[PDB]
Amino acid sequence: MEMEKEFEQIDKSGSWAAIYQDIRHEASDFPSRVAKLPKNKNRNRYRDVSPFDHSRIKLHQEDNDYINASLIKMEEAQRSYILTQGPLPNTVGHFWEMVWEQKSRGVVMLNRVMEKGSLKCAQYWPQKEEKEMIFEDTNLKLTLISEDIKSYYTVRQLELENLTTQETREILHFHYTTWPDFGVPESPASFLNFLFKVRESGSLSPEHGPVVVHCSAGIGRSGTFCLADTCLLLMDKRKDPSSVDIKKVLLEMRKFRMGLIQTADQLRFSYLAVIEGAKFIMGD
Repeated sequence: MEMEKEFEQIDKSGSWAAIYQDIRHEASDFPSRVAKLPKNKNRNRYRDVSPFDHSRIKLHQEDNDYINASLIKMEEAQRSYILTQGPLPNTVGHFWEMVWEQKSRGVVMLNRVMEKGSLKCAQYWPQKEEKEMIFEDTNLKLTLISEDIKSYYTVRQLELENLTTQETREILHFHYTTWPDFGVPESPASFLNFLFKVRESGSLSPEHGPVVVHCSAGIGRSGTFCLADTCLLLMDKRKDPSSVDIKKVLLEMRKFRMGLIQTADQLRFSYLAVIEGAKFIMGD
């Protein structure tokens, strides 16, 4: 069923909450034993959001290899993503260790540091060129190289140095700055423009490690970003684009990280974004 007609049907019958609960009921359940060990309690921002054991990213250190981060591997689309929580004051070093070890080229951030009067993640990158950051626990240095502030997003060039070997890599930071504190955007236009800026950067190409994408918990806004990107790529790749079923793609992604798409409003917005984005993919 063409998702645009599926969309109108759900919209007129006002059944988004019912569709979304069906997804919650059918979603995979896998163990998250490492995330729940007592030693890792202060490495999780939210008690109820954990990576599955089978897909968790492991830090390359014998000490404690745990970070709240998951590898989402989309086989048909040939896209991979790492979805993670916003870093905590005590996990900023782990975050940049993961970027280094997984060979990522881009980081996508979908939240502001403060929302609704509370901190939603640590200030984990430098705000001035001349004030670099050193992470002593993981032996990394991070420098702001350039910053381009736009109306709906900011792009930064960062340099990450492994102080142990003195290799350096350029990391691109894509920061969507205008998602509202409550609810979802009224139009998907600025979110789609942002998605295509990330694509155009080369950060998603298979020559690099997986892009790292985060919000506060790493499941809601972050889920919307990867769901829209994967659905649009499949519509480009297949004989028959109308065969792409957004609910089936979402359940496949939920095999790799729990709770992706947190509300029925986020589900509806994901449909809207894919429908409007198709009117570029399909040669409109």
